[PDB]
Amino acid sequence: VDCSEYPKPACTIEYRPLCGSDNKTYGNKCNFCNAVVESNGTLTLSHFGKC
Amino acid sequence: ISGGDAIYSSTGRCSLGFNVRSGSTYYFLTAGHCTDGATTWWANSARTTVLGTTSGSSFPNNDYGIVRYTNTTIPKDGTVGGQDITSAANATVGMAVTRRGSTTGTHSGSVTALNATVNYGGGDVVYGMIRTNVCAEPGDSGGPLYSGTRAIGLTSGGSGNCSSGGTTFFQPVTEALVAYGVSVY
Repeated sequence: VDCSEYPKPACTIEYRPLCGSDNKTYGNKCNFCNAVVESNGTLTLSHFGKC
Repeated sequence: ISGGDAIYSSTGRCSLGFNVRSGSTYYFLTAGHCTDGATTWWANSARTTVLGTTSGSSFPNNDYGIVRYTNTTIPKDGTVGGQDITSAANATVGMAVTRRGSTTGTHSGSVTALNATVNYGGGDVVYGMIRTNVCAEPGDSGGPLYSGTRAIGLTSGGSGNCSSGGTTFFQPVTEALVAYGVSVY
């Protein structure tokens, strides 16, 4: 997952989970990538699917 | 099964918008971004219960899709959860609305703007959207937005969340009902 096109002011909300390095399950990649931005790039992908 | 209930494609999970029909043919509406690239739809994550197949999909630009029921025994309730739905209507600024999704459940709020343009990026732009202060989260896509017994919109996308609050955009359902020649019941 690449978060270069982020941040994005909106995200569609279908469920396709990703597990972040903060042990939080993000509902989809747009959500995950916006958070990465908000973390100023400290948040990373740990694995695909739920944490 | 009814509006707000979870629906699974081969890609992920969305929510059923409203059960609709044309003559004696039953369909169900949901978000276009959910029907885009999906063929079959199931009622569970196990994929053991089939709902139907995608018959139409419009996204971006708009955000609706329709799925034809192939399952002949599953109940197809003309409600949202237990909330009967008897007609559809146009959103209005200040209108009090309620959304139901498979992730967050039911949440209420109000219409804060109409004919909004939402840019989801990469050329995915949708127009004529209803803006609201209702929250919604991943999995809620395609769920109904209603006002009493009136169908209003289909959940498309937005920002924030139900904990800290947020903004959600909806596709007017009147436009989807008209494109497909279907109607709520």
